[PDB]
Amino acid sequence: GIDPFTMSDLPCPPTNAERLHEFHRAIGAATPERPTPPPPELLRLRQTLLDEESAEVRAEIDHLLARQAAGEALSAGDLAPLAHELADLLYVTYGALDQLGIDADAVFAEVHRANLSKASGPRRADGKQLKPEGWRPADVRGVIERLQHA
Amino acid sequence: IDPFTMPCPPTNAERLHEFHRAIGAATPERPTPPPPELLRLRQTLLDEESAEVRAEIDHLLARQAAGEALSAGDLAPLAHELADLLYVTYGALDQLGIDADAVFAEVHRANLSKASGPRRADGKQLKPEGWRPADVRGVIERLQHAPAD
Ligand SMILES: [Mn+2]
Ligand SMILES: [Mn+2]
Ligand SMILES: [Mn+2]
Repeated sequence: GIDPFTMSDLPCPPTNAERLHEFHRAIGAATPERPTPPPPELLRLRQTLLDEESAEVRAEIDHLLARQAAGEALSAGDLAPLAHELADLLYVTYGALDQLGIDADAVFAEVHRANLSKASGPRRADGKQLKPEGWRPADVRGVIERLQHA
Repeated sequence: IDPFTMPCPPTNAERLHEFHRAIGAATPERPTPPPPELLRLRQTLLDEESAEVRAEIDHLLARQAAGEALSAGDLAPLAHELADLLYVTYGALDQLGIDADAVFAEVHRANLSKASGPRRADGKQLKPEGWRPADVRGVIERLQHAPAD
């Protein structure tokens, strides 16, 4: 029940995943709330966008590396194109999850849990990260199942 | 400053900063030119996860080509790999000291603005009058001179 005294501006920004949902509504493509098997044309589209942005990211990394090989000292400002493309890559990665009706935050949270837990393990003498006692793998199947009934 | 003096939920970019603390990795608060070894490592990780995503998409398409209806659970391996790709993509921005949420906000702004334009007869999105591209160089500069953490 909201009222004349209510604050409408939320005190926390939408997530990047929430931004994609808003973007898809804007382009007239309002996407599902729950995991939804896609037609093949949607899967081809998503793969095309990933390949495009991944190719742009690789070109910016290559360009920075070529300049370092030539003896150049990079500046913070030199990173803008790489930063821009890494963000474009997040955009189309989130974009794919959103078009699948899969909440990207819920899946990321489960991956993160497993990765963070693995980070609490010891290192092998050569530096390789080992798993700690009690380690449990990411259960993304369980996450997709929950999302279908939440 | 008193006992009355007394906090938003963590974002995925913030999860990477936490992870990098936990593995003891390079993760400056502000944008920082990386050594070449770091750039080669981030590229390898992107290549690995994007290869894994491509394999899951190819598997789904092959099953659809055979006449199969996919289930929601069939999407679990693809979703897992897309999230792994987010992890190493945010990972790269974090190791660069660049606030991924700040850069993304700016890209979102330009993309959402473009979305408001008309479409060509063939469906191609056009820009509206007054559209402004993403100014990431402006974001980076702001991050260099923002107040301290
Ligand atoms: Mn791009
Ligand atoms: Mn993976
Ligand atoms: Mn920051």
